[PDB]
Amino acid sequence: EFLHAQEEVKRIQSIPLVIGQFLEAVDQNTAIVGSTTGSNYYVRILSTIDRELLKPNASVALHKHSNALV
Amino acid sequence: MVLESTMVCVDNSEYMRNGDFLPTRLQAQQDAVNIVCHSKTRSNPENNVGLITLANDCEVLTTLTPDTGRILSKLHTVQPKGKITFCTGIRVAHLALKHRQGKNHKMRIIAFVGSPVEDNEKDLVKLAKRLKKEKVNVDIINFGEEEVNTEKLTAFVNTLNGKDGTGSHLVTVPPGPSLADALISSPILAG
Amino acid sequence: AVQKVVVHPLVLLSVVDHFNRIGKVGNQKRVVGVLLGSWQKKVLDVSNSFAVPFDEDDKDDSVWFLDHDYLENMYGMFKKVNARERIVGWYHTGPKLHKNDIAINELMKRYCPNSVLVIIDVKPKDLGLPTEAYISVEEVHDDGTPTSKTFEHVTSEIGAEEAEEVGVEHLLRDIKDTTVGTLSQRITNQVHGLKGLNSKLLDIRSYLEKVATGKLPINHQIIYQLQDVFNLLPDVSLQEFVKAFYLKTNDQMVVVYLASLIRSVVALHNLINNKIANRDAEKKEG
Amino acid sequence: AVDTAEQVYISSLALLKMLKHGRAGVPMEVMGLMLGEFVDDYTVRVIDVFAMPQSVEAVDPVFQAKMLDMLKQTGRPEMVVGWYHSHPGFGCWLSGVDINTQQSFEALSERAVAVVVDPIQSVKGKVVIDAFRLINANMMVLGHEPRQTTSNLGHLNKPSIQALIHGLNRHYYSITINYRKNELEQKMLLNLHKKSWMEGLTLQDYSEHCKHNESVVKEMLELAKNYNKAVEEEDKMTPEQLAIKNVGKQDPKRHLEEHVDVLMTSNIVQCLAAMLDTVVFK
Amino acid sequence: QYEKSENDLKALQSVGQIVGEVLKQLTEEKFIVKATNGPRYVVGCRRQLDKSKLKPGTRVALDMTTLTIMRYLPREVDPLVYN
Ligand SMILES: [Zn+2]
Repeated sequence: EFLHAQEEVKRIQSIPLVIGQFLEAVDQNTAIVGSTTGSNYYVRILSTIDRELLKPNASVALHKHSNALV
Repeated sequence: MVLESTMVCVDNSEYMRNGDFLPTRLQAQQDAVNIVCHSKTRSNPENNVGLITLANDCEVLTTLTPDTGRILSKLHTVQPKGKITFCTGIRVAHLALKHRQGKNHKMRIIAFVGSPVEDNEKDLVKLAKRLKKEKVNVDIINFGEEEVNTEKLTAFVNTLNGKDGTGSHLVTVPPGPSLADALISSPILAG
Repeated sequence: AVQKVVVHPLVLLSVVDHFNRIGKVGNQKRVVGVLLGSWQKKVLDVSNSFAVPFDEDDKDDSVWFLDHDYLENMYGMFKKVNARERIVGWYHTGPKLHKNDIAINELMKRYCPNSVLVIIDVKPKDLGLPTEAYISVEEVHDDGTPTSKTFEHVTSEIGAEEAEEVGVEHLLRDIKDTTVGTLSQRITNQVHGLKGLNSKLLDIRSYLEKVATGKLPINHQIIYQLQDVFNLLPDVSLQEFVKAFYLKTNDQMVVVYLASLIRSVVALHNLINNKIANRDAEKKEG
Repeated sequence: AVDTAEQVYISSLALLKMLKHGRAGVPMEVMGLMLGEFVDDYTVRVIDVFAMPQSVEAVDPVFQAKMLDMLKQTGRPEMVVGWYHSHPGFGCWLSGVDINTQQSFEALSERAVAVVVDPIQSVKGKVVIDAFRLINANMMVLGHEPRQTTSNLGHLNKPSIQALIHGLNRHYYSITINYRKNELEQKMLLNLHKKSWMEGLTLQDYSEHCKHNESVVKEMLELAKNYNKAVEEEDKMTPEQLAIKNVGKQDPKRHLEEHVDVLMTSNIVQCLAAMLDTVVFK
Repeated sequence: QYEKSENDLKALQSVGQIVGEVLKQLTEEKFIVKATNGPRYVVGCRRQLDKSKLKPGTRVALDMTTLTIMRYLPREVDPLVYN
């Protein structure tokens, strides 16, 4: 059931998200990102992402409506 | 106006390649196709026409269709070469008409047999009762040497419409391109 | 040559529905339709298929019907709706292909360069891979066959696509499945493999006893070719082959040994980790 | 005459014909007909699905009559029950014109059904399928469904927000859908990912196998190198600041189990098949 | 004149598109593009765009709503030049 759980989360992306950049994280599973839309935001993250992919403002994707690090 | 599905059995065997008819059996049976297609056309456009040969690999050149221009396109370069085959001709004309989209049409068949046949009377009675099951009344107009006085064909017909059926008929093949409008003067609707 | 084909899961269901269509006759009505595929490569792709009216008697299997009209119109519709799709061959629901089956290919080799057959099995009692396809050739023989013509086995597989995997695999939730089951799918693999071995042996011995005595043709078809199968039969236990095993098996045993070695210690960490938190939270709780 | 707790019976081919059509026409609303059978006043059943050309206004219905005809003569005749199209990446909600075909259709057949599909929001685990049923506005105050059972009320799901922002109850009513599975297709659908005995009897290779183990052991050595420093390190920092400074490039104790698992599952089967190939053979 | 009226009838229902450039191909159907006026997006072609022609730096036309690549076009027109 857990492995069925991971896959069903995948519908969130569907491609057209946004190209933004990771900036910083406050705490566990919540960080800050400055989008290429000129503005900056405070957002949550998915538990699926590996935390070794961070550091020096990586290229990231975000939801159009939600604007969450996916 | 009656609903039926005409299935013609042309003869592109070798023995059609002669001149007991005035020009040629090809033109003779071809013209008889001309009168049968116009006949069913003027009877009912809902009716449909499909043709078959009697060669080694008896061919559905035209699936059962109301249009006749396709059949006329098929009549040309018919290549009457090979050997007359009968028992598989009535068979390929037999199992074919169960593929009909319209079922109100009565399964009719006309055959142009102009080569010496080698059938058996038990074969014509088995095929005859098999044609009793579906009641496929077939009227064959023979064009050339067919058999000894069209033997095994009036027996086939009578064993088809036995016990006063009189639906199928057998024509003759000794003089020439019989005007089938004259052959069906009384049997114009049902030969 | 084509040498393999990739059939999608849509077909093999778009045939089952039509076998269900005329499936009311029950006794026998062989389902025949049109196969649609792609001129992909030497390898060939199969995507679409559709049906066509077809009947055939019991005796003298030379009386069969494929509506060329229906084929022309319906494929005209499927080209109007998909020029990317095109005719590639044909199929029939026969569990075992019939002697008549060559005349059909030989008929519709004029539409496709070779209208490859497709045998499907509605009831594959064998738990192996069903729905295998053939392509006919000529193999004129020393006997003096004017045209030794017979189909050819061609390997095939099941196609896949992003969307269809989505919809199908969402349908697979009706039953349980362990596809991520570690070191389980392998065991199942050797199981079903050995099952296929035993099935093939029982079949070939069924044929072999029949031909051996009483009534069967004793042709030179296989009789020595399968003997050459006996020719290989590697004599496993011999002199240096022992050095083949013991010089590698212990190698992999060493790696497994190390893996267990670290696995034990890693398991041992959590004992300290939880034995600390339990009593340290207890003594502070009281 | 009154509504009920209706059920949408399907055909397994219908689903695939949906998703392949919509996916192929992903950048726009793809339209098609839903063909099935009116089993009763309570449930519906769809068995056949097909679409037509569109450059959403369908072109010549000469395709229609000939299509249904040739579908009747081959197979059998059936009944048109509803229809479908795509809302690509949308809220799977009946668009303004989508409802505009609905007074057209329900006026033709009573239980005309709209079918919304999105091959975009559907992940390989689960598909986002949908279908709706127009409701009158003249009875906006009067009751529309008798609600004589929990199934289409407190037993199904919950209306989504992006489609409730359009109708949610209004101009239509949702409907439940299930899957009927023939045993014939069920059995073959059960088995489509297995192989022949060749696969279960392969011995991959010991040169690239031993090469592979020689690979993984190498970096696994380094994983132990990091693991020593990390485990002994232990800043007294509370069990969550470690969980905030571990995001970064930190990963002991994670790859360590992984490489051990893979090195296990490789060597095990690799030995086993070689075992069987000699016990069984000769 | 009725023919002209029908012409405008057909002309009514045509919606424009967004113009952008192709940054890089992430996957066979995942692409990284940028609007000419600012931010960037992840998109996909339709089925048959001949994606081989799409290269980093080319220009393409995107769907307004679905936001996907339609009709990649030649270079631009620099209005300090045509004059
Ligand atoms: Zn819509």
